[PDB]
Amino acid sequence: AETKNFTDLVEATKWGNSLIKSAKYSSKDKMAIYNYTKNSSPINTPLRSANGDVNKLSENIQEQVRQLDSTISKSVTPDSVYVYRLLNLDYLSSITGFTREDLHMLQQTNNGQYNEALVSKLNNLMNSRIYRENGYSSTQLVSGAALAGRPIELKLELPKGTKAAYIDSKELTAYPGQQEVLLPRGTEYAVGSVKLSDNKRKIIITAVVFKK
Ligand SMILES: NC(=O)c1ccc[n+]([C@@H]2O[C@H](COP(=O)([O-])OP(=O)(O)OC[C@H]3O[C@@H](n4cnc5c(N)ncnc54)[C@H](O)[C@@H]3O)[C@@H](O)[C@H]2O)c1
Repeated sequence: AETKNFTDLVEATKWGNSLIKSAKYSSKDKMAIYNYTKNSSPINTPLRSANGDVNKLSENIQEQVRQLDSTISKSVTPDSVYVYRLLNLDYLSSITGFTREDLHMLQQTNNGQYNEALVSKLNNLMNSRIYRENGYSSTQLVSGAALAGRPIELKLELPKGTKAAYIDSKELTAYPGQQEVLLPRGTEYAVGSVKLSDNKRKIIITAVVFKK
């Protein structure tokens, strides 16, 4: 079978539920997922501040991280699939070579459309490079199901069998309807390209995730 790319919410929900069923979540699993979706800053900020080094975190946070790591690893993708991580322009401050001025100019769109030259520069700066998200990665099975107004769309191809938690169920998330797929902390992805969306109103960063 070929890679999945969902545009229909019903099909996505059906596919996601299969992961939820295979997960066999306990009350402890449900609590970890829910609390993260509702208040994740206490966990991901310190993780980002010390790379993926859980050993530099306070005891309460290390326990919650080990717990959530364990919950997410309880299910894997049954098919190769694309998930979308919508991001703001601040994300680009982490890219080497893109100057403070490039961003300044980048925010100056032409009726919403982004500068093609600066996007090409991003492509040049990011292509074939492996990036790593130190916090957990909150994504959506269907692009636009959440925060659809954001500038950047990180299109991530997930290999079949990689750890991932589909959590769009009323008991798992404080924000139902975002078709959220939560990826392991430390997710690594090799950027294939950086281009303007079809309508040039978003910057699409396409990458392939390394099976986790
Ligand atoms: N972002 C999504 O696509 C998405 C999909 C699922 C659900 N929702 C919900 O949104 C809430 C928060 O999600 P979020 O995506 O804003 O969280 P986040 O942790 O990604 O927020 C960090 C913010 O800083 C920027 N950023 C992200 N990673 C960065 C990095 N490595 N370096 C520098 N800047 C970086 C982004 O522009 C982002 O707005 C959660 O409750 C989640 O369940 C979001």
